[PDB]
Amino acid sequence: PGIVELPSLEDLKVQEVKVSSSVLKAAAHHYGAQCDKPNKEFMLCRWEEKDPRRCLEEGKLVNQCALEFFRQIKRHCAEPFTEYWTCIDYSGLQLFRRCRKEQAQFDKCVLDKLGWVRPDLGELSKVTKVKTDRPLPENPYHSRARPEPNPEVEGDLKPARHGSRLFFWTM
Amino acid sequence: DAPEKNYERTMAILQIESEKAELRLKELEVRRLMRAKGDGPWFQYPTIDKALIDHSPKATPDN
Ligand SMILES: CCCCCCCCCCCCCCCCCC(=O)OC[C@H](COP(=O)([O-])OC[C@H](O)COP(=O)([O-])OC[C@H](COC(=O)CCCCCCCCCCCCCCCCC)OC(=O)CCCCCCCCCCCCCCCCC)OC(=O)CCCCCCCCCCCCCCCCC
Repeated sequence: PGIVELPSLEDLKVQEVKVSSSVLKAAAHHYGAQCDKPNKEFMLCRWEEKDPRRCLEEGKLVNQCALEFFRQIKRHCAEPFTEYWTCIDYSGLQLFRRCRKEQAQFDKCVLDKLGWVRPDLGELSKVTKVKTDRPLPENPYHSRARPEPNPEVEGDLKPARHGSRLFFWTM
Repeated sequence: DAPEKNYERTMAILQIESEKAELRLKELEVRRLMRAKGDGPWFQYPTIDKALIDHSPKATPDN
């Protein structure tokens, strides 16, 4: 069949978010609050195109928005954030319930200096709506032409011509 | 019986039996073509209902 069409290595180069999973988990709720729109454009493009090769520009916008998010954290509230993700990072399961005072420090400094509000319980799990400008994929499964079905039955059901026609049975 | 009655009743018998014989020949030919091609109402062995397919957005997008 056809040759698979991959993007080049220069199409995949982007400045990475080189932070740990506890760093990402510490500012996860503010990341969901502040980086909503390009992330949801990307995940809508990802569930509609069903192809990661059709989602590279949206992923690059995701990475750019995440980098601007952590640069906006680092300029204003770097030390309460470091105090908070170190305490998140200590735990094996990385509990949020173990670190509520460092969370209160980080959320206080973030609300005072950056105006960000941490979302309530239930908000990040909402199904939102996304205003895209790309067209809707007309055939994302690349489904070919379907086979035409067998013809249905029609007409009034007349009696059997001369019965069963079973050798001599006249009915 | 009259020769008229026997003669014309014989003709009616011959009509009905020749009609049934040509219908049996067509019965064999229709059965042969529907087993061979499979495009009639007979020999429609079941495939999977596509009403059983879930079309919801799943957990992973590549599907
Ligand atoms: C307005 C409302 C009121 C209207 C009223 C109208 C009616 C008024 C009269 C009321 C009574 C009606 C009775 C039924 C209608 C007539 C049926 C008939 O004669 O069909 C002829 C039928 C075919 O001949 P036909 O000349 O082409 O048709 C004339 C009509 O058009 C026949 O019409 P058809 O073309 O539409 O027939 C369709 C088709 C025509 O037939 C065919 O297409 C041929 C295939 C028939 C079956 C062949 C099977 C062969 C292999 C098995 C053999 C088994 C053993 C034989 C018997 C052993 C002893 C029991 O019939 C069948 O296939 C039916 C199966 C056979 C049963 C016949 C009816 C029996 C009714 C009484 C039962 C009593 C027991 C009888 C003995 C049991 C065995 C029959 O004859 C036979 O098949 C010969 C076998 C004997 C038939 C039974 C005769 C009925 C009266 C029996 C009275 C005496 C009983 C004695 C005591 C019991 C036995 C010890």
